Amino acid sequence: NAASLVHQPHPLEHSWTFWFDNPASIRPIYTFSTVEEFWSVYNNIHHPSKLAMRADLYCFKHKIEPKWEDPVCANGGKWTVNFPRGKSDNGWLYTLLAMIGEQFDCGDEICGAVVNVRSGQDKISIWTKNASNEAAQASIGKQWKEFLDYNESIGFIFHDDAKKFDRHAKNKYMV
Ligand SMILES: C[n+]1cn([C@@H]2O[C@H](COP(=O)(O)OP(=O)(O)O)[C@@H](O)[C@H]2O)c2nc(N)[nH]c(=O)c21
Repeated sequence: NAASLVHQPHPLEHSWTFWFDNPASIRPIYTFSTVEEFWSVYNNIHHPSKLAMRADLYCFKHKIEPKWEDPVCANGGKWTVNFPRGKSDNGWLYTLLAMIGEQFDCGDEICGAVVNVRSGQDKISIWTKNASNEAAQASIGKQWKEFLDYNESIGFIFHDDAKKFDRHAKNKYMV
């Protein structure tokens, strides 16, 4: 019948899974495939301003696990921005909307995004694949900056560098 005709969900290009890691133990929590489902889920998850300290919240394409060791992420890396503790909610949102909406030019390279809640600063990173494709990675980083109205340099860290050099990994590109 008509019920599902006049209130038809609007499907996204990809399915996305939110994962959480709480203050190899990163649980998935909600998978969505439609706009409706996104908002439903985003409106029942805490925004970064009300997350607990040291929490990580991930939003990755379905079947990409948010781990350096995932074979889609393995040769990839991450653009990172910083915001003050408690002032990262809009950035997170604008980031989610940019990804699920397929707004990035080089959106093929996009794996997902993560907000890291820390005392002092919040960080949001976008994870991509093909770290060695500078042209692509620079496109994404610039464009993210433009989406966010961010006015500072951002950097990109190969997952291979992160794995090897924990604290000490340097940015390979900057935009
Ligand atoms: C994001 N991530 C972090 N780790 C490891 O877990 C640690 C968690 O560090 P953090 O909690 O990201 O920041 P903070 O400790 O400065 O507050 C990192 O230093 C990495 O050693 C990770 N280990 C794996 N295998 N995969 C991941 O995606 C990953």
